[PDB]
Amino acid sequence: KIERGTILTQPGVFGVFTMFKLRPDWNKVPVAERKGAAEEVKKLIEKHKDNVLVDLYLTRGLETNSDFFFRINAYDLAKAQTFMREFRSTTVGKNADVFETLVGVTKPLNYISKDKSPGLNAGLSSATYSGPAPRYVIVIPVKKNAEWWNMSPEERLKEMEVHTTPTLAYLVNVKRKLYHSTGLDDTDFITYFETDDLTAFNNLMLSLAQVKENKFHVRWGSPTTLGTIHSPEDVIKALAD
Amino acid sequence: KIERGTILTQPGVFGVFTMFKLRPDWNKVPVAERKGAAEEVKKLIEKHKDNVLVDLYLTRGLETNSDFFFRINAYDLAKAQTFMREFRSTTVGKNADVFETLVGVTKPLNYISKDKSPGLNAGLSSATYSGPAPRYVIVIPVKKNAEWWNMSPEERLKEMEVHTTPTLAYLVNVKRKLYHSTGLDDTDFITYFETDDLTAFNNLMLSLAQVKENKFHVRWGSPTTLGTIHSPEDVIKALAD
Amino acid sequence: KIERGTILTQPGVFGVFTMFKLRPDWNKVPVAERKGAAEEVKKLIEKHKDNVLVDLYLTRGLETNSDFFFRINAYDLAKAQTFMREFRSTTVGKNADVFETLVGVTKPLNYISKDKSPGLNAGLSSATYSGPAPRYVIVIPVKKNAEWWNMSPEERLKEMEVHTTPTLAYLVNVKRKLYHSTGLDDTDFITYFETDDLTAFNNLMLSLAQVKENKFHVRWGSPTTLGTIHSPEDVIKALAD
Amino acid sequence: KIERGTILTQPGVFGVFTMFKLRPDWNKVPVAERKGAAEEVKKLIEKHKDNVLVDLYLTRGLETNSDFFFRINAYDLAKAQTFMREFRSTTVGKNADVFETLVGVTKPLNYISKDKSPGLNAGLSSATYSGPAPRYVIVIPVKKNAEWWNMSPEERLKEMEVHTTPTLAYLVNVKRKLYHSTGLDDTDFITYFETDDLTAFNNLMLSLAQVKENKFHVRWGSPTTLGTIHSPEDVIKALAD
Amino acid sequence: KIERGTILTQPGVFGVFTMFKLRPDWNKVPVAERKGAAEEVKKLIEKHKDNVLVDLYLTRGLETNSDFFFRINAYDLAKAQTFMREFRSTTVGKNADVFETLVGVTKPLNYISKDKSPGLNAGLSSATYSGPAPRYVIVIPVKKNAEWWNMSPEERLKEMEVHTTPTLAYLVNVKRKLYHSTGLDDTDFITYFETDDLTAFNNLMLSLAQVKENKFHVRWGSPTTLGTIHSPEDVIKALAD
Ligand code: HEM
Ligand code: HEM
Ligand code: HEM
Ligand code: HEM
Ligand code: HEM
Ligand SMILES: O=N[O-]
Ligand SMILES: O=N[O-]
Ligand SMILES: O=N[O-]
Ligand SMILES: O=N[O-]
Ligand SMILES: O=N[O-]
Ligand SMILES: [Ca+2]
Ligand SMILES: [Ca+2]
Ligand SMILES: [Ca+2]
Ligand SMILES: [Ca+2]
Ligand SMILES: [Ca+2]
Repeated sequence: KIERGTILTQPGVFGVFTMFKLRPDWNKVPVAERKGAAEEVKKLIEKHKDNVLVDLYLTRGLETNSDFFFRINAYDLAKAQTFMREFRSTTVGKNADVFETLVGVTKPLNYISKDKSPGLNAGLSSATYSGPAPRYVIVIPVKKNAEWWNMSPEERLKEMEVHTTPTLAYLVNVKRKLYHSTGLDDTDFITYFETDDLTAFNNLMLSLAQVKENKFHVRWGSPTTLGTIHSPEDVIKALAD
Repeated sequence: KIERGTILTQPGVFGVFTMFKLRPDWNKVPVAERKGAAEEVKKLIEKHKDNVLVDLYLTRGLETNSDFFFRINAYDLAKAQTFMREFRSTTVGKNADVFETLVGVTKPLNYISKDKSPGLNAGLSSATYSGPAPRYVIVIPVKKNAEWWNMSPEERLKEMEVHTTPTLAYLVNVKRKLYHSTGLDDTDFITYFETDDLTAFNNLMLSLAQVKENKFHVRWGSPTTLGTIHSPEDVIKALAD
Repeated sequence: KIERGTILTQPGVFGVFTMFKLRPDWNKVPVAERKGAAEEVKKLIEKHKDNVLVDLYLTRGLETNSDFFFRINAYDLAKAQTFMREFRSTTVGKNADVFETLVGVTKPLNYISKDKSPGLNAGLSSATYSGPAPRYVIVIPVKKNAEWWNMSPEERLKEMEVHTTPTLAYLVNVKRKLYHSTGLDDTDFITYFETDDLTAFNNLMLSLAQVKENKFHVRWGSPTTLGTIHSPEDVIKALAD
Repeated sequence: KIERGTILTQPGVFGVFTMFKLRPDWNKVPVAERKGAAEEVKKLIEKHKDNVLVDLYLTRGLETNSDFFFRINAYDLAKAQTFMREFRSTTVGKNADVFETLVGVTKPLNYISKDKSPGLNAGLSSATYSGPAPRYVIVIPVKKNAEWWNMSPEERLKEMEVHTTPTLAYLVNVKRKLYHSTGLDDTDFITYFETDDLTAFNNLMLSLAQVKENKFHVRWGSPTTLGTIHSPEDVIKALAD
Repeated sequence: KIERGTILTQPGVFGVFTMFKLRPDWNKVPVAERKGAAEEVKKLIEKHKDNVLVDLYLTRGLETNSDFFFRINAYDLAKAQTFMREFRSTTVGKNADVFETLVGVTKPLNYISKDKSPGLNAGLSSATYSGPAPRYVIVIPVKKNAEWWNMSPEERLKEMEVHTTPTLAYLVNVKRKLYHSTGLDDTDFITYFETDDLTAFNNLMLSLAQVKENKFHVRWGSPTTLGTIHSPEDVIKALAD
């Protein structure tokens, strides 16, 4: 068992994000096989119901380098691998190349904890999304330089309390998840957002752009991937025609 | 309901720039199929009359990584997506690859407003383009560094008052629009120009290269895209033979 | 009416260089349709007698990302577009991809002009190429940084006077034309050289690598394109077997 | 003769890491020939029993730019070349492109030797991996700037003494191997790791991110390759379906 | 008349290195035509006995972006071009893509001459390559920043005296050639080496990395190409099976 509620909430969980882009020779796959494609993916996800949690998102028309992308959660990285491997054997899998992959792992809080920063940590854990279900997904890999990592845990804590201050407000607006990747893939972190209000999301990024921590970023995007939230079959249903 | 003159004037409007490149195997779609590509597009635009505003520019012969590009404006990014997704299902859509996409959103004035900078804002608002209808479009994404963003509002406004001083004069020549992207795509801004005088346009950028604000650009083109303005069908008619 | 001696001499003249690479399936065009491809380019050039000036250079064998490139000069960028657009409809045109395009425009002298720098300006106009018909062309795109442009025109003039002092002597040896690109493409300038002496030309760059101006280059080649000068019909003829 | 236990333990051994990516026309190799592909690699590996040591890793589903990768060890680079060259003629070989290659060579200890740092060396040599056979491999190419190389051996020793201090403890968890590359390929080192505990691997990197040495990396990944450990024929069997 | 001993030794000699990578559809050229492709290259090289000097190296299995590469020496770049151009029409030629090209020219000594640095000129010119016919080739493009070029000749001399010192001991071990490129291509230098001791070569490069001059490299590799020495026909025979 892998309950969506729990797995998204616990440490030690692997995320594997994989951006795929359909090849042109998918248009020539017979309108028939293509329309059977969504069901095949749906079935695959059920098969791996107990090994990994699957999310699928539609970026076609909004992104140069992906038509759609998966988020995979697993307690076992090898299991994430197995699912993705089987996905690429599927009809759609066979007609799309991979354009990006980010591997990450969930960890406990490093800075804004009950021990280290009790005040902000309360604001954090007792904050709650309000309003329309989010339609938009944003995924943003982040890497910081040696200079940041060479700061004292005390100095980086103060920087991260600065990060947390103007941003708590946006938790009514925007959902967030943080994955950790240093040494696992070419990025320090993989950040995941769901929102309905992009203008708000824009203001949120500017907020964080304007603080000292931004000064240490060497990757903060590239790609910034913003696509649209749907059920797995519905994403494949949209790629069909 | 979407009137051209309204949506290009209002805040909260999503811009979706998408630069397309036709594959070779388009010169092998028969002349006849190719020539009816233009009506297909024309009919897609009328179909989305009320969802999006569509602009289409010829870049073939002027740009390495596009033959053409769209500008879509929308009150709903999701509707920009759908239109784009449906354009890529079009005869022309099926024989072209995407090579760049820029997402952005219109905002109110940040710096040169009636409150913050009355003198220049007057100058800006009360100035109107003169002479021959623009033949050329230019689209330039811009990203400023963490250092720019960590300067105070007062420091940043001074720098934008500098940007605006030498440029106001060029509004008799050049038309402009400013989209905002931080956190939504890999760029801070997407700028849009229409002019008939490219020599002017050159003198305009040099005016800007020459000031302090240019010191914080980490992206200021790449790609700088200059193409030629036509009606949507006229762009596809041109791409056909 | 467009006369080579006049258009290459006047300000406000648009330059469009475009580097093409032949696709593997060009060897599969029956040889002779290939050889008669040259007549087709010849006819296109005469057809546009009145619209653009055309040059064609062979780079196959000397460059990674081109077999050949055009130089177009026009009074109307639009007409250069049409020309190129019509070349890509050509038989050769249908078997080559574009790998680079540089757009620029001719301007009056900025620094080394009769008023500003009387002595060098005289040396410049009254200097005259000797020795053999140049065999080689070099095209170098150049971009300078915000720091250069943020120097006052006095400081930059001094620097351009420094550029011009060791270089006048190379005018017997080497032929130059300077196009201007800021805001029109992803470079500050396009530089164009014809020489027969490649050792001399290397000595020329090093002279210029060793002055303060070089400190401000963020692009100075990339690609440095050195190819071989011929008539248009001869370059296609060469590309044929 | 080449024995695993020895060649992995000695200086002067050439490492050749090659990352391959299967092309889409491999799913069109007949299920028959594809299933026969594994035994063919298995026999190729036996045929070179006495020439090179072969490792083969599975990255499909965890990596954009590879599906599988080899680690060859040889006393003779030529021989590692011949094996690879012969692998590429294999059924799988003829269906994959190379996306990365790293050539390195083993050397005696430069810093934490018995002579120079006896304290840490005792800890490094008498430390022993515990618990589960490693399911994951990580390969990281690392290159340090001119600044690092221009520090004195005393200063660089101090910094490697700093590298070793937090890391020795991960030797119960993580297996390491260091190859050297300056002058031979585009990196200063190739590091190789095997571990079962990716969370522990992440913390190990963060340990090292946080010390002064990290300040001199110009390459530390790019790519970071993390795949999954199996027998040569199993990797291929997994690529087949 | 071109003798290998003279042309490799004289100033004013053009070097053209060209890295090819074989396209997958070469494996589908009839085995027969592939075996015949070697004699073809051999006859073409005879054909240009007197136009160029040709060397050809095997990189398949050791390099991502080449299977083979040519070194052409000519007294006339245009003849190098014809040669390469005729090679690309050859059977193998028609099945490979160009992945790198470097054009360079041989010059007299700039620093460690008899006039300017007598002592070291002696060292250099007196010790001679001993040791086994070299199995390995290395080719490294090198480009130095504007800071370097702006140092006085006296300062750069002092730097190159420090380069030369540690290298003197590898005179028995490693063969070198230096071409100059500034202004002719996108590098300052192309360096060429033949050796049988890769460990030694690694130690030589580390010695050079550790001197001040390494501080001014902006390109010193990328690619670093290391491959294997054979007769041209043997190289193409190597690519056949
Ligand atoms: C607006 C709502 C947000 C809140 C309440 C928030 C809160 C936090 C907190 C409390 C931490 C520290 C957690 C820990 O170390 O255990 C953190 C870390 C982080 N956040 Fe956010 N954040 C928000 C939005 C964002 C955005 C828009 C980004 C940009 C992608 C972002 C990027 C990051 C990154 C990269 C880290 C890890 C920094 C490090 O490695 O030390 N967050 N965030
Ligand atoms: C001559 C015509 C131009 C005029 C009158 C003009 C005016 C302005 C004004 C008044 C602003 C401030 C808007 C605000 O904060 O609300 C602005 C912002 C901006 N402009 Fe222009 N501009 C012109 C040409 C250009 C050009 C050629 C570029 C180059 C792409 C450019 C790029 C930008 C960017 C990137 C911003 C936003 C800066 C920021 O985020 O703080 N503008 N412009
Ligand atoms: C040896 C023959 C050369 C001569 C006589 C020469 C002369 C000049 C002169 C007089 C100017 C100023 C023109 C003006 O501002 O209106 C100029 C500008 C320039 N030259 Fe050359 N030059 C020569 C070679 C080169 C070479 C080898 C390069 C390298 C690409 C080069 C690159 C440039 C660039 C980029 C500019 C414009 C600088 C700016 O934008 O302010 N020139 N040259
Ligand atoms: C936790 C287990 C590790 C231990 C016990 C360890 C230990 C060492 C030691 C003792 C040396 C000096 C060897 C010598 O000079 O002869 C060394 C060098 C090196 N290590 Fe590690 N290391 C570990 C993990 C890592 C990791 C995670 C990396 C990151 C890729 C790494 C990268 C390197 C590199 C690039 C060098 C060469 C430094 C140089 O060129 O001077 N090591 N390591
Ligand atoms: C190991 C045997 C080597 C010897 C005996 C040697 C010797 C020299 C000498 C004497 C010069 C000055 C030539 C002149 O100014 O005319 C020179 C220049 C140069 N060497 Fe080597 N070198 C060796 C190895 C290397 C290596 C491994 C590299 C790196 C690939 C290298 C790269 C260069 C470069 C880029 C220059 C040009 C310096 C400049 O442009 O000012 N050399 N070398
Ligand atoms: O720190 N929000 O991923
Ligand atoms: O600031 N003109 O987009
Ligand atoms: O300044 N010669 O382009
Ligand atoms: O020092 N571990 O490669
Ligand atoms: O400095 N030897 O190319
Ligand atoms: Ca990776
Ligand atoms: Ca994006
Ligand atoms: Ca452009
Ligand atoms: Ca290499
Ligand atoms: Ca070149």
